[PDB]
Amino acid sequence: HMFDVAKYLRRIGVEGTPPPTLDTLRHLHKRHLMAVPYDNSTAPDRLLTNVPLDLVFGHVVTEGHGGVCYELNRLFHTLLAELGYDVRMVAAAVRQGTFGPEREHTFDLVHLDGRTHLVDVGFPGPSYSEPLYLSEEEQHQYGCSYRVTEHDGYRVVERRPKGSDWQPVYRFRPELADPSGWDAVRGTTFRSRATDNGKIVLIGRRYFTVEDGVERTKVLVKADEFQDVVDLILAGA
Ligand SMILES: Cc1cc(N)cc(O)c1
Repeated sequence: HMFDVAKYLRRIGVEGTPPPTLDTLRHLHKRHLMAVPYDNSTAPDRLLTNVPLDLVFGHVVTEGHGGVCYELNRLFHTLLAELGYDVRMVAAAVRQGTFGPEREHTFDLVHLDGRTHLVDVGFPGPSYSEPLYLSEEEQHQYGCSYRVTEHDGYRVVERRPKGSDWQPVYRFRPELADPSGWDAVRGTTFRSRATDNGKIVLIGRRYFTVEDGVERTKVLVKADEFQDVVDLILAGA
């Protein structure tokens, strides 16, 4: 179907058309991550400007499936722009102990009332479920700590759950952000979604959960447990 803001808000469980404020941005970001799972399982059958936005919208919103970073963050960029925000696309290199290709991960920045926020509803692993300030200052979300440090002309998103040291998530160059950047974008299954107070992630057989900053992981053995976790992730919340 054709892109429709109202249909999209309904799909992620947001009522009405809330105003273009920081509180609205936080709510949209968290609802999107809870309702729209990351899922690369059929990413090959949809491969950036040469993929019409309506095809991705149809797959994710109209049909209710998940997607990957250059699908979910591309749709969310469009939604935020239609809702009145100053939104900019930026590419990142993912901590793979080394950082991978320099434009592997695509996400968004929003500039609002003199502050810049990171927006990412399309990263598979444990990462922030509400937008981060673009700041080295430490920020706290559901018991996890976050900061955006500066190292060697890169900003680096770092995360610290309970019982852990600081972990880099990905790194990016803020000055390469682009309001129109989506028009320029060039074997294991990853599936995840946010919960009310954390995130659940399945990579191959490896099941990861974080709740109030407390992490648990298990390599799944049984087929019925595997099926149950897939259903739990893909059902949304
Ligand atoms: C670690 C990872 C990051 C991204 N952006 C995509 C993937 O399939 C895996």
